[PDB]
Amino acid sequence: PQYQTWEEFSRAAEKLYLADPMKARVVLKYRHSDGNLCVKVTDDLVSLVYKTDQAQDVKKIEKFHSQLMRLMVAKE
Amino acid sequence: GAMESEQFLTELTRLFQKCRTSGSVYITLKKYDGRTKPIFEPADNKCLLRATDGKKKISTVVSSKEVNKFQMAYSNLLRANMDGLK
RNA sequence: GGCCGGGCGCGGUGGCUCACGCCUGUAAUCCCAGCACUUUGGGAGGCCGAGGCGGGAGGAUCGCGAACGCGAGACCCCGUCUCUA
Ligand SMILES: [Mg+2]
Ligand SMILES: [Mg+2]
Ligand SMILES: [Mg+2]
Repeated sequence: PQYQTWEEFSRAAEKLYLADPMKARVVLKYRHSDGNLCVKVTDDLVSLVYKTDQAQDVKKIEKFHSQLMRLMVAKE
Repeated sequence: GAMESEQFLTELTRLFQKCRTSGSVYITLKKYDGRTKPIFEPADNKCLLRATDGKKKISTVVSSKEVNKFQMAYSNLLRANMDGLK
């Protein structure tokens, strides 16, 4: 579902990734014309979504996206 | 099409620019194990990125060996191009 | 025999492919404008698996009647049938 609280999404999204890294995907969608940004983490069993039009969330979403990328390339 | 991570960043910038007046920029990030056929030696230090406006597609693979430089440019790219929000 | 995508809206077609808008998949790209063709035409390159149907109270998402009740649904899952260089 959609999350209205960022930190709540962040925590659930990270949990979902860690549960099975290979099954997860992280998707960003940016619409300049509409002035909104969307981030999703899904493993095709659940879809965690955070949608925003607040500029402060861009840094939050970018760091989030960045952190998950670093985890993906860290060898077990 | 697939390309080196550095060219991906250049083409990603162009995609954002093309979709400034209209359209969505999609970016997908996943862990990548090096497979090239349906399901070798699986890779454990790589991810893939894809970007598209739904018509044009670009993709790359980023390894632990290039993640630092890639992150630096990529994070800067995202912050600079996603400037339409309030 | 195939896979290298799909859905909705809008335009279009007997219909498919298709343009635009929107929502999105793959480890799996770039193209042509065609087509006994309803599992929907073709080229380069790659690969061995792939698709139909039914169900999903898995699931973003897109819509409708309204000013609560519904529909469709990428991707995924289950059942089942069929095809193979
Ligand atoms: Mg598909
Ligand atoms: Mg075609
Ligand atoms: Mg359902």
